[PDB]
Amino acid sequence: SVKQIESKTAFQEALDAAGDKLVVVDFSATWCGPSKMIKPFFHSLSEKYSNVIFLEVDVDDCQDVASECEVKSMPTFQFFKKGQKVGEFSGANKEKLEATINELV
Amino acid sequence: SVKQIESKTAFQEALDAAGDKLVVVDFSATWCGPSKMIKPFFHSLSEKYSNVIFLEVDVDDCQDVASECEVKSMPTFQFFKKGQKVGEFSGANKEKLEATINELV
Amino acid sequence: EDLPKSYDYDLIIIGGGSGGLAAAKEAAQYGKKVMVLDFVTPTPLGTRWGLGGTCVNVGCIPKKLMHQAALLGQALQDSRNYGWKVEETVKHDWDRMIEAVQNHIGSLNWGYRVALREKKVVYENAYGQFIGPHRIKATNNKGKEKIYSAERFLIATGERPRYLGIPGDKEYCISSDDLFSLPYCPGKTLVVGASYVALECAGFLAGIGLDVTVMVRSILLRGFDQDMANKIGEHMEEHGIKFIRQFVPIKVEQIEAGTPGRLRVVAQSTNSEEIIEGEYNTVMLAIGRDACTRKIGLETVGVKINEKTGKIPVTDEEQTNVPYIYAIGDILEDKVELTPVAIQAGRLLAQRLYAGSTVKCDYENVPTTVFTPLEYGACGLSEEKAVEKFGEENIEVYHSYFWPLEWTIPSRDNNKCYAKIICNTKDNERVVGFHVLGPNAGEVTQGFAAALKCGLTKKQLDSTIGIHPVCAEVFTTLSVTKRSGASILQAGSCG
Amino acid sequence: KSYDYDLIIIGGGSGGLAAAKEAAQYGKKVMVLDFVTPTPLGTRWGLGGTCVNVGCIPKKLMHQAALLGQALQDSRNYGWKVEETVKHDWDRMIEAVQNHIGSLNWGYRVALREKKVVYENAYGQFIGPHRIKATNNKGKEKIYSAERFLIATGERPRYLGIPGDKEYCISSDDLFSLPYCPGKTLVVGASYVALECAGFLAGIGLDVTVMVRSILLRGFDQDMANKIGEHMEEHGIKFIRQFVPIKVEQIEAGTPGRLRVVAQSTNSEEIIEGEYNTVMLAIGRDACTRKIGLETVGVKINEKTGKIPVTDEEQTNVPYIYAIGDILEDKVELTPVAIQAGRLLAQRLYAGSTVKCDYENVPTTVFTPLEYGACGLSEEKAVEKFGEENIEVYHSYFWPLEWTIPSRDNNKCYAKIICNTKDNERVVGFHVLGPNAGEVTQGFAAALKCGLTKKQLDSTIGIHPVCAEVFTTLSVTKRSGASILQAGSCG
Ligand SMILES: Cc1cc2nc3c(=O)[nH]c(=O)nc-3n(C[C@H](O)[C@H](O)[C@H](O)COP(=O)(O)OP(=O)(O)OC[C@H]3O[C@@H](n4cnc5c(N)ncnc54)[C@H](O)[C@@H]3O)c2cc1C
Ligand SMILES: Cc1cc2nc3c(=O)[nH]c(=O)nc-3n(C[C@H](O)[C@H](O)[C@H](O)COP(=O)(O)OP(=O)(O)OC[C@H]3O[C@@H](n4cnc5c(N)ncnc54)[C@H](O)[C@@H]3O)c2cc1C
Repeated sequence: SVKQIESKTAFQEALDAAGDKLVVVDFSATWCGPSKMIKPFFHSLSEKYSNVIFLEVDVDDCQDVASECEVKSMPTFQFFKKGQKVGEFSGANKEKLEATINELV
Repeated sequence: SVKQIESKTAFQEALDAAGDKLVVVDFSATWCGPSKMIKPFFHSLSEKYSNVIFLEVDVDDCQDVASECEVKSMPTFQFFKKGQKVGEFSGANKEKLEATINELV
Repeated sequence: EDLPKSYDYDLIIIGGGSGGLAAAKEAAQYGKKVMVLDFVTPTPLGTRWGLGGTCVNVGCIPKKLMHQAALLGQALQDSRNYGWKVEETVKHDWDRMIEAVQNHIGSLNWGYRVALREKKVVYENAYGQFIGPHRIKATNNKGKEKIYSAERFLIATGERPRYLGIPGDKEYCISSDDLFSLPYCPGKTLVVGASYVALECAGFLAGIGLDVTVMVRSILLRGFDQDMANKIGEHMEEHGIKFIRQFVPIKVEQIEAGTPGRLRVVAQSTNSEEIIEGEYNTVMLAIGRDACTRKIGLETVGVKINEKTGKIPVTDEEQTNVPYIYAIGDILEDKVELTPVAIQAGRLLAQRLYAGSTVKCDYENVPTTVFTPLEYGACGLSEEKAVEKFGEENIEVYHSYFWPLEWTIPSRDNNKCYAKIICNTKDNERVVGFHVLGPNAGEVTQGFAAALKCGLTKKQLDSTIGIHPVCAEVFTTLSVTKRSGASILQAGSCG
Repeated sequence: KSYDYDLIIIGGGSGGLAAAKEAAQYGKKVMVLDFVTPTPLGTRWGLGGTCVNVGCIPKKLMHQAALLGQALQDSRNYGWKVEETVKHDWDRMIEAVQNHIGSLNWGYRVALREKKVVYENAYGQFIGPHRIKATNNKGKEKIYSAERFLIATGERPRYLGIPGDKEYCISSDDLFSLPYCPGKTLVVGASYVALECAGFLAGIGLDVTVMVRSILLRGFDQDMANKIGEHMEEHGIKFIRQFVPIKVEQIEAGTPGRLRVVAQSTNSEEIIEGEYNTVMLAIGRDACTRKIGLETVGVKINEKTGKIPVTDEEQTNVPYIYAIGDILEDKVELTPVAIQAGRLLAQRLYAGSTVKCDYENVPTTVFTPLEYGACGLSEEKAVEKFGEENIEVYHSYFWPLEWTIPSRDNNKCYAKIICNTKDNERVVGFHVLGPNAGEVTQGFAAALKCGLTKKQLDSTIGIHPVCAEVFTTLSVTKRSGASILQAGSCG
């Protein structure tokens, strides 16, 4: 499914062991309504793209990571391919999401 | 049966229509809760004592009667002895009620 | 001879409303013999009521109660999130509600006859009408007239709902006077007007679940800070209510009669000739009120009024031109048409006349609250009125939004509640205007009106510690001015 | 500048955070150190301080939960077909509250990033002049330096010091996020924390009891204090006065379980024991000013209370070490205060402002079943400070219009003002017991900052129909002795 990250090492370093296969980062919160609303779509969308590796970063558990990525609200999505931020948007907009994934494949 | 007096005319006249008979007055108000709760009982009480004269006065349909008598709360019961105010009390205390029609039969 | 050899009463009050009753109780507090004349002529559809006046019978009381009925609707929803197993949607019963309201009014109609009997004041359910100096003609419902005399007389007849003067209104249209005791649920409703009466009513009807529409001629809440007025309109539309601007009805026609029936309303644009028609179950006219100062003979006694508004000009001591004929309440010219006012005026006029007091009634900075879906409270000058009276360069407006803590768990309506104060630069940043849009607006505005009677200034305000966690505390830290241009829109629960 | 920052704040609560945001508004380099050491049972929370995590916010929200219970009943009379009696779910509620707190925690971390104010979830602790030792959860220490330092550590719940408490007893700190419905509850204490909590628990339908040593709400007008107690009693809350628990015994462990308390009469020796599912201790709070090394730097405190003496400019004895909030000595321990103090201390230090924080006539509100708001002197305090012969007390009851259709609680809501005869009947005290007490009290506190007098008050027109308008026409004084008990529906 989706690799739940809980470290700055499991991030800044694992954002390598993936290669080029796009990796979408999901910054969420157990307390934000829309954050949850789109969770299933994100997890069931992870089963729909192998060439893409999904990551979910909880803002509270990984405070270091969220502030190190300049996160303002949830849900916030950021895209990477070899440590490069090539995509980033906010809100539980599912279309914009799968769209941003299919246009940065 | 209780007479639903419609005038201070039918009031002071009725007080007379009762010979040596005791005049029990029910000062009621449709807007008063306890007043409507004790009403049915006053009706079935009017019968048990077909010797006493039961009178009813809706403070609004004829506020000019309740006005005189000096009614302030609902329900209020006033007893008359051929024109003279003998008994009188307030509240929907039914026990107290009947026990007064007795005492001052 | 002409003048009465003696006077029946030291004073006679024509009108048993807010002002007249407070004045009667006061005068009688000093012994004086008083008599109040109160009669409620029916509305076109025959509706009438008891003692107490406008506010008690067809105004404040019933309206705030129905407002509370709508607020409870919102509370029923808000409870689920706080863990209460409420149904998704609860139904509302019109009749149950009307009965409960009429029951409280009824208790008050009664409480007032007693209070009058208490102070030994003569209450007469008759229509008063001057016939000559110190003489008046009362006419009860049956028709039995009678003349009285008193050393002094007080006019306190208040007003009544005004009609359109168009075909079909007085026959198929209800005024606020009928609404509060309507025998059936209104259904599809078209509210005509934009007075606070119009929006407050349109507001709670929508709150209990009815399809409400409002037809507006020009602006909204003419006479109130417009910035606030529109924030209110915007909110009502956001919460269901439909508005039709720059339009006015020209004729009403009955499609079918019923409890309720069905009506057709033809209306014409304010300027253009474009005309439209809609179908409604009930049509209410809240287009203004008119002083009851004509059909009561004032010429026979001399009191002079305003031939066009019906308002009565008086001295700051409430006295009219004739030294024994005073007047108070709504009918007064260029005053404050609010219950507390009429009552303050009444209690004072009695103390000067019989107590020795020399205190006048203050019509400056009287606070007010409009009970719309989102309450609005104000006191002092509006923004537009401030710039005009002091010059735009000396008017600093401090504002801010706020999100009632009680609304965060239900997670609703952020950046709706708004607060603002108008400050006079050339007067130690004196607070000359106070405005708040939100929950319990009135409870919030009261104390601040007292602060205003003490000449509150920005520095003093900033120096006051707010109470946490409470809505009102927002006023104790306003730092952003309209002039600076900074954003005051706050973030949502998720950042 | 041989200094890492221009200022370091120890404590991320109400005061510390408002001070940090202010200083940073003028560029200055600031850093806030916030760490929340766990409670005996392991509970802890995020950034924001006491009020945000285990104080004001959660407590007012739960108060709202109980108010909605009453509203559910009241809608029926207004015509809403509310089902008979509705059930309430403890967990649903706790989750919703924690969700909002979690949200505030995040707003504070983001807000701090924005102003460029370094945040460190580390337990700071002085070691020498201009030097402090931070210790994160893992154990990694680090020393810092700053031109100035601000203490704002606030307080924590205090325990009985008796057998069984720290092991089976929860403090307010645990309540707001308790994993299970409390059940049979015994609240120990009579502080506003105790009654507010006892109050809403009873509001959602739990069997609540309160054990009081002596009196209620010491420090508040007692006439009001008892009107409150009397009200709570009439609405379920069972009391137990003149007692204090001596030891707690676990009848069983659980979620919840069954506990057993042992208390002894304060005035005698008689002892009694009861059985409860949960036992809460709301007997006071203690300043976090000891285990943080102030001697190594010089700041002097009060060897017995823990309070920190400061100048009206908040400065302690050492010219670079200020302090604010609850820990302060003989001041007012409320969030808004700590925040007003914080925002000012920053303006003097970096803005040029010379404005001091006013601790006079700060308003307050206790959120009991029937809210109570106050501002100024109490009655008892007025007579003492001005002499009984110059203190006129004007009072009156009032019946919220909203309560007439539900037809409940008449002659409960009470209002009163204390007036100083010798000073133009200046209003020196303000008290109100009823709905939205806080919304009502705010504006009147401003009136008090403008020296409001009876004449001025009487001259103000009330808003109708609203509760607060009662204050605009008070005419009956306690001295005269007239009845103020109004009438009920039927008259
Ligand atoms: C829908 C509505 C909502 C309102 N809401 C508020 C509010 O929230 N707050 C607020 O402060 N104000 C409110 N008001 C206004 C408030 O009700 C009035 O300002 C107040 O009632 C005026 O008092 P008054 O004594 O001048 O006259 P009224 O209260 O109008 O009383 C005059 C009385 O005299 C009677 N009368 C008239 N002619 C005669 C005659 N010839 N002989 C004998 N009796 C006569 C009338 O029928 C009436 O009973 C509202 C008004 C309306 C219509
Ligand atoms: C149950 C309850 C209800 C309350 N309700 C209200 C209310 O309705 N209204 C109101 O105005 N007030 C209320 N209060 C009081 C209010 O919460 C406090 O007045 C306010 O929090 C004080 O602010 P502060 O900044 O001094 O400290 P706090 O908010 O207590 O913050 C201090 C912070 O510093 C941390 N800290 C402690 N020691 C150290 C250390 N050595 N190193 C680093 N960090 C440390 C703390 O853990 C905390 O995060 C309530 C309190 C409680 C307990």
